[PDB]
Amino acid sequence: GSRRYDSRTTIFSPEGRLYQVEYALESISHAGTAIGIMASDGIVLAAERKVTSTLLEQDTSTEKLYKLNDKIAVAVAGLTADAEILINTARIHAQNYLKTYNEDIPVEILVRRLSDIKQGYTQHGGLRPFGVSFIYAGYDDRYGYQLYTSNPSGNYTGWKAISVGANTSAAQTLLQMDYKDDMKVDDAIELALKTLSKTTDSSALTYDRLEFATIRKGANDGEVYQKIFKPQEIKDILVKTGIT
Amino acid sequence: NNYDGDTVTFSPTGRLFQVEYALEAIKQGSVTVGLRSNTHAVLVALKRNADELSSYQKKIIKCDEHMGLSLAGLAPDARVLSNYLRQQCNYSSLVFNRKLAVERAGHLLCDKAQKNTQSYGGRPYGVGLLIIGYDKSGAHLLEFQPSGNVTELYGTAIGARSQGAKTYLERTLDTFIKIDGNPDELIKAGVEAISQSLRDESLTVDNLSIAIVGKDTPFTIYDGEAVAKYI
Amino acid sequence: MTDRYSFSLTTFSPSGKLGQIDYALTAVKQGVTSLGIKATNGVVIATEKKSSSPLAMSETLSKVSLLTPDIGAVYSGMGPDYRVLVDKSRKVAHTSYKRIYGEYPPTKLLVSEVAKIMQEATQSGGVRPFGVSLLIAGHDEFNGFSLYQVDPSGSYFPWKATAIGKGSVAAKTFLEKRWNDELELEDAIHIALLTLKESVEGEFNGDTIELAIIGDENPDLLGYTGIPTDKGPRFRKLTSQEINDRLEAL
Amino acid sequence: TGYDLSNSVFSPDGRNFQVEYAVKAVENGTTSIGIKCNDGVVFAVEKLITSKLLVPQKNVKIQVVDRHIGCVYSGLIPDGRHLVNRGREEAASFKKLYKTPIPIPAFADRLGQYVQAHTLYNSVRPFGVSTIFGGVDKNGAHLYMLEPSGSYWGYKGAATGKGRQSAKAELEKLVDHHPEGLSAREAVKQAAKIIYLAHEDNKEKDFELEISWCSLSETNGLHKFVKGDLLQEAIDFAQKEIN
Amino acid sequence: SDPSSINGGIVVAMTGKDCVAIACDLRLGSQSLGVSNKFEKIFHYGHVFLGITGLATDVTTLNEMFRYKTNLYKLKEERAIEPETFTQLVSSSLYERRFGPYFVGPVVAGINSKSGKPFIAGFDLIGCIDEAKDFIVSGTASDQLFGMCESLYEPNLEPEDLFETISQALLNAADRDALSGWGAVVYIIKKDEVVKRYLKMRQD
Amino acid sequence: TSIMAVTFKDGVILGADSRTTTGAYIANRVTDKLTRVHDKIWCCRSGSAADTQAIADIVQYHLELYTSQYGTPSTETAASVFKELCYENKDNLTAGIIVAGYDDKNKGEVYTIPLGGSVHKLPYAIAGSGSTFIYGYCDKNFRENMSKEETVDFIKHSLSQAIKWDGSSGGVIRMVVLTAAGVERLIFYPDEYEQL
Amino acid sequence: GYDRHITIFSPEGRLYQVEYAFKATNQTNINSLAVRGKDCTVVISQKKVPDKLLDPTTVSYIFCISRTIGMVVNGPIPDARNAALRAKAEAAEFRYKYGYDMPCDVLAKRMANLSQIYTQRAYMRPLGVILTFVSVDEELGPSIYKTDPAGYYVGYKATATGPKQQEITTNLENHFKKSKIDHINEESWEKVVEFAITHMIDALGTEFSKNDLEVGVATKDKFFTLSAENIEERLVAIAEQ
Amino acid sequence: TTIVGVKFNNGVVIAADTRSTQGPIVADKNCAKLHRISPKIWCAAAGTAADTEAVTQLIGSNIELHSLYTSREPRVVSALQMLKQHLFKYQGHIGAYLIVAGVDPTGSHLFSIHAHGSTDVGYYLSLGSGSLAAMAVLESHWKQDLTKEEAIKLASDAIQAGIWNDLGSGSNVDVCVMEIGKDAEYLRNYLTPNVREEKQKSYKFPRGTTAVLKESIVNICDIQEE
Ligand SMILES: *[B]([O])([O])[C]([C][C]([C])[C])[N]C(=O)[C]([C]C1=[C][C]=[C][C]=[C]1)[N]C(=O)C1=[C]N=[C][C]=N1
Ligand SMILES: *[B]([O])([O])[C]([C][C]([C])[C])[N]C(=O)[C]([C]C1=[C][C]=[C][C]=[C]1)[N]C(=O)C1=[C]N=[C][C]=N1
Ligand SMILES: [Cl-]
Ligand SMILES: [Mg+2]
Ligand SMILES: [Mg+2]
Ligand SMILES: [Mg+2]
Ligand SMILES: [Mg+2]
Repeated sequence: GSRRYDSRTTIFSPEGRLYQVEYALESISHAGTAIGIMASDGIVLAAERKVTSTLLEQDTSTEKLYKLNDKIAVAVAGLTADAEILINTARIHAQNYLKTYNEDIPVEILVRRLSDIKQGYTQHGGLRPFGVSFIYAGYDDRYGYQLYTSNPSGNYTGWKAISVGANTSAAQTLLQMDYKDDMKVDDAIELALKTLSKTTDSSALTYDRLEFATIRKGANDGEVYQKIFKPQEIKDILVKTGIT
Repeated sequence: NNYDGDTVTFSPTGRLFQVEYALEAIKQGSVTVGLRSNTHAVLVALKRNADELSSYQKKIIKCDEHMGLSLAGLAPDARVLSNYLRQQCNYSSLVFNRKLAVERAGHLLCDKAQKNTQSYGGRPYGVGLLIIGYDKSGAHLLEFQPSGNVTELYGTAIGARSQGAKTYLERTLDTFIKIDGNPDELIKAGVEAISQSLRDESLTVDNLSIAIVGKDTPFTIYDGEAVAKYI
Repeated sequence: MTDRYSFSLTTFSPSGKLGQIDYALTAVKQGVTSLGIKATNGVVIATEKKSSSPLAMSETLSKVSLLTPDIGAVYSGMGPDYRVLVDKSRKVAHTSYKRIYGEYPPTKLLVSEVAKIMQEATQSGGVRPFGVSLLIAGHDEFNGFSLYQVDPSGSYFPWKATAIGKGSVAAKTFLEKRWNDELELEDAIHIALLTLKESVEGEFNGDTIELAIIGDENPDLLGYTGIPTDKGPRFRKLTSQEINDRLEAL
Repeated sequence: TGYDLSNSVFSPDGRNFQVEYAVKAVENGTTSIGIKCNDGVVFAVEKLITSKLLVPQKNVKIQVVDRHIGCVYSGLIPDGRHLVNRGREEAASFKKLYKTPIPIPAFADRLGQYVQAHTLYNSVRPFGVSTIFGGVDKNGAHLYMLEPSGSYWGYKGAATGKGRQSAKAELEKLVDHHPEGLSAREAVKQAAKIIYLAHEDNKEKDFELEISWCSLSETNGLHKFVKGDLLQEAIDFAQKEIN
Repeated sequence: SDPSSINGGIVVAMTGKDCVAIACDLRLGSQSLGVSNKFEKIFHYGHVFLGITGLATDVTTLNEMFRYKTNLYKLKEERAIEPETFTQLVSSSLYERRFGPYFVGPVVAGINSKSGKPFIAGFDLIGCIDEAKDFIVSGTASDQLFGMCESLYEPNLEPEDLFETISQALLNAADRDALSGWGAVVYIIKKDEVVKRYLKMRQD
Repeated sequence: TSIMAVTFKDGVILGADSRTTTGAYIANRVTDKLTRVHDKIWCCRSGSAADTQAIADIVQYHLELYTSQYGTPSTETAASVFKELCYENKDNLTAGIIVAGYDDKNKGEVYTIPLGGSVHKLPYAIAGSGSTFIYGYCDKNFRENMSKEETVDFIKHSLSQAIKWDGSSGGVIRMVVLTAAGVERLIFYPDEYEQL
Repeated sequence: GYDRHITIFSPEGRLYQVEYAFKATNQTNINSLAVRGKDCTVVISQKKVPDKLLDPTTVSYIFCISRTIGMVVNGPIPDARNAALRAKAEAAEFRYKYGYDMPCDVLAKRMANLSQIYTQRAYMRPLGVILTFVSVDEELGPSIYKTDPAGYYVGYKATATGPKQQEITTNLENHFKKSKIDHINEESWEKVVEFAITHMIDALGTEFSKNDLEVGVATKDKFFTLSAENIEERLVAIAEQ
Repeated sequence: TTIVGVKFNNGVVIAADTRSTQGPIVADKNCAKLHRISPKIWCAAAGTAADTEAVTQLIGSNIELHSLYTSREPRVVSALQMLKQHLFKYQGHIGAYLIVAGVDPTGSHLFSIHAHGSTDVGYYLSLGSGSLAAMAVLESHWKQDLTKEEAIKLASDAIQAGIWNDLGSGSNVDVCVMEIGKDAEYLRNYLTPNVREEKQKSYKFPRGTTAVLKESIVNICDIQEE
């Protein structure tokens, strides 16, 4: 029968690891680096695009940074198509919570839900896991500014600063060196870009290679604004910090 | 070899190895004998024990007032199949007010066993059955194999060393068929037949199991001191 | 008589590769060259009609397909996979959009739906990925003109211009030199014909080339008059004669 | 290699080896035949007497479908019964909807499509029987033979099982020597002879002859078993021809 | 018993010169018993305004439903939904409950941000669209509102005149209905400013 | 409605009035109640217009698929498919159908299927509201093995009376002749049949 | 090497089960040919009855799908009949739902879409057949559309299928290179059948008796197969000129 | 409602009034009852308004997909078949009464369809509350071999009969002409015989007439930067 052709995606190795999760993580390690840095007055999301071509229409392009609601955004590392399936599920979960309680979804609850979906693919159903790692940047009135990451295992953890994708070992050492707790958004912007600039496999870091975003409680009259940076705005912040 | 992993695979010579392995479970099972005349039909079964502290595994199951079987192989599979026979006998009674024909009972078992040999996931039944009965066309004896093959016979035997009892019946054919209106002499011939399949062990009081059905005789099982008469 | 393939046939290998997606991309590489170029006032998509026999009527086989009145698609790779994707793309434009909002979907969202269907073939039980890469050109009121590529993985990228299939590496280099942000539609059609001539071996004419545009509204092609807001389809497939005219000024 | 381990897999030849292995089970089975006559059909089969303990005339192999179709088969006997059970359901639903009894060609395709369906998936095994069947309908007599692949054709004469080559040779003589046709009573006699001649391939164990027939004149177009005097007349004719 | 007149209430919308107005009463009752005098019936999703009369549980449910749908629309489309598109979404959503409908009388009002064109529309409970040039009425005093609008209205009114007309249409219609009144709100909507005014009316 | 089918020597003839009513308003005065389910198997429809069309459409589908697989169906087979639908959906249908067809073997055959879903093979059949008024007339004037001209006159006179007395029947008398020669459509207008 | 057992991609981007299904197509060793006239579409196929015990009237690879559509199959008969029954069902369902007769090209597309599904879904095998659909369509006129195990389909001016397809194909190609038209310029279908048989004789290099051939003809509003005597009349006319 | 369809020499014409009502109230004075199913297949609707819109849009959507699938222009009989099977399934509960007309490669066609799923063929048809007034006109003035100009005239006269004599119908006459080998021409408000007279008085109020309690700006913009 069909048993012959079953890869068995949801089993333990003799060492107690989940084969497909480990191999999905290996896939993610080749994806473009994404960095999240949390400050006292905001969060920065920086990410490197993978496909440098002069003919790629950058201003209408979105492979790394996605919006989940007005308060929460994600940076993607891995298969973009897999990530979009999960993103649309997360967008719906946020609106289901808003419809039910008439309050915006707390960041951790959204993260847990997505992480639980990923977990399900590792324990049952016989399907391959999602080859995606997320950095969640968000705000709510309980914990304020929060950074989380989730990976194909469905495990999630909270961070002050974190990287996913390529060269995370190198990136996490550099963040651990220069990060401080009293840091601000403008300083975190500079740290995020400097870290990518050193870890990048490219010859130089340019505006056409980056997606950039900030979540600030520096909107008019104590609200929270999500800014997805336009190409020209990324070019300006690269000159300002002194990388180009 | 490579073609015995499941029941859905033919070998290159057109054989179904899982069915043949299920057939092997019957040969490991304890011997049971069936035989009949024109008036009565008899089952004789050698029951097997685990050790001296244990009971002897029951070999004979009643299906209706006019029909029942003896088993050899996996007992749980005999329970499944006998329960199916009980229901089919019962359906015939409730819906048609009709005692189920023994030939038709065989046809139903055949078709039930067959479905397990052609579909993936399932396994063949690991048991052989000797069905006796008395219906509107007199006494009957059937042999069921889990390949699906069902055979109407004057006499037969299945299980370990069953070839000895089967040869005896093949010689005795002309004698025991004529034992009409005499249940005790027909049982004697069955007990003498099953004795040809014995080695080392002999027929004791809690070892032997006999059943009979006939013209004015419901299907009744004899165990214990009820079979001491025939030892 | 059971579908017992409830498990993924595309899985991660030790190196992190999804083998079936890579192999689907290899099938796309073998497929005939197709391209797309975006102008200021339009988009052009084009491909070679590789005829399997001269007895076959290549007009009946449409490699360039209308999805909505303002969106068109072309492919490289396995034609049958493309044909069923076009059927599903047309249907999903209605079911998940037009029947809800009373208007056709914008290019990016129709692309997103096609992408979703192709992603599901990359993860669902008992299926292989689609062996095609699509180029989807379209127009909508708020986004303007656009051109998207969609791969077997489900991943999609917006392009100013690109090519896929057989001679895509060479064709992409040719387009990098010629493309600018001030191109008119006629200039893009001219560049499309030049780019496509390099990858074609045999005959090069209107009967062996399939080319369509997303351009101005065509009220003559609408089929009815009396509703001012309905101005006609922006998708138009160029005729065999219309291609040959531009090949003389080539 | 590995192409023969799973049903519905094409080998590099373009063959389904599992179906070809099912044919081997059919070739292993007892001989069964079919003869088309003037106004009907005759079916016959070799039943091997494994033991004296087998009750004569009781283990009936030929099966009726509806009231007008006969079916006989060689190979795995339970697989044949499963197919006839399906045939009966197909014939019942046809008669339920359309009133008329199922035509023989219509019935032939119902079995054919069902057998062919068991070569489409790895989750099922092909049928281990070749089935000879037919009867009388509104358009006259029809004889068919259906293989494990789902392949079937119409026949003047048909044979399958271990004695098929011997039988096929004898059927070919009848076709050449009777172009105007063979009568129903003649076909019963000839069927007995052919099973007796085909028994040289299974000659170790003695056997039991079983014949059935549908004929417009002799049975009113209904399937009946050949019994008593007419059976013994056919056995005597067969016994005379071998000696 | 009749779900459309348990709670009571009204909505009216009008077009003017480069503007629209939408207005509603504030009553929520259980038949004769007045319960709340703060139950607003006009909601907004970006620049598109939706008034809903009828059964109050469905008014609340549909507000929550269209907030949900317009939020997802905006995330995917990367722009706010327009009045013409929202009208179709309301119709679709109502008709999908054809044989178990929401007992409501919705009213869409707004200005298309691209064309600048004033737009209003009304619906029955199963989603039939009435896309009027002049005005739309809804609720337990719809007969009364039709009469007021049909006499008081004239086309191309300036925002501050249109305010007076719609307010007098609502107030006088509400005073001839037992289940409407108890306060009133009027939105005056222009291309990039929206003024909201609470009206002083008789509290019986 | 007044409908009838009559077997004669060369085959069968189906006849019908042309009136559809919503209460006492005549919704359609030129209705065609004689409908083709196969080349030479036709039916007369009475009762609900929607129900009889739905049934007739399904029967035409079933017989087209029968023909693809098994060749030309018998008139009995067509009547059986009508029956199966009318009987099994008796609670939800208001359909009184007469099935008429021509084989070369069986010649002309008529089957009537009333409300219950029962089948009745007959030499001729009458049905519809207007048939009540012509039971007497049809019983007295019907003969077996009539000629084509005699059968046309028999139907014309019969439906003329059914029309005269029944308000639910009226308009033109349509007929369909089914013989070895083929399929002939006949029409008869009020000025012709009223003066009979 | 389980990428060769089910319909998944090999490293080369190939579907080996689809390729092996194409090889099953020629297992019957029968050659078919289809051409178009002015008013008609003719399809001919070799008929081989090797066994004397066979009833030759039941041995056929041409099928009447609907009144208007005919189908010839190159491939084993069980798969041929599977395809035939489905096409018949599809054609009938189309008429019921949409109120007009299913066009030849649309049925071809439908059957090709079904064939595509078997190349993408693992549990279903491809059918080892090539389906040549013929009609005189009420919109497009004389029509030949052909489907294969890959799910590919296309319209044809004329076509050929089988072991010796290339020899028949080139013979037809060379004729249409001379005449410079997409069809056989001939009024009667009888002469179009004579053309089809003549050009098969020339291409294959074999003579035919009445029992060696099998002919199908599509005209406006019907498709029918010729009897052995109707073919004999065709063979006599060829020999006499 | 009053809706009609009239066949002519080279095509078909349909017409309708523009009133929708609930009870004795006129809900809409300029209703659009001519629905486009495909470019050259249009239909006039009567009955429950939401149902007629929903049923035409659904079948129009599926007709468009069918047209793309088959590479053929849609046929009126296909729209007819799909409409009747859908309506029959819902046993009259979808209250759509339609006059379906069009041109396709087969020719010009005119059908009616009722809520329970029965269809009828004719040269002239009417439906809705004003169908008796319209059918009276059609039965008095219809002939064989009408020209385009004569058929438009007859159709609009039949709608006018409904407008004037039936309280369920009113306002304006909408027409759509579908001629063979031509684009279908939709003539919205073809006749306008019911313009309201000037009012005697202007009811524009002096500014400040209405008493206000509170004013406030409503934030319609998104959350701002900085
Ligand atoms: B006949 O009067 O039975 C006739 C037959 C039908 C096939 C046209 N029936 C009708 O006219 C029926 C009503 C009826 C009358 C007498 C007995 C039973 C039924 N009318 C309709 O079905 C109808 C009427 N208006 C619109 C749609 N359908
Ligand atoms: B006509 O009178 O048939 C017309 C046709 C429709 C397509 C505009 N019908 C209506 O106007 C119906 C009448 C009706 C009233 C009540 C129940 C069922 C039918 N009116 C509406 O559908 C209607 C009324 N008010 C608001 C919305 N829809
Ligand atoms: Cl399809
Ligand atoms: Mg009040
Ligand atoms: Mg009060
Ligand atoms: Mg009358
Ligand atoms: Mg497969």
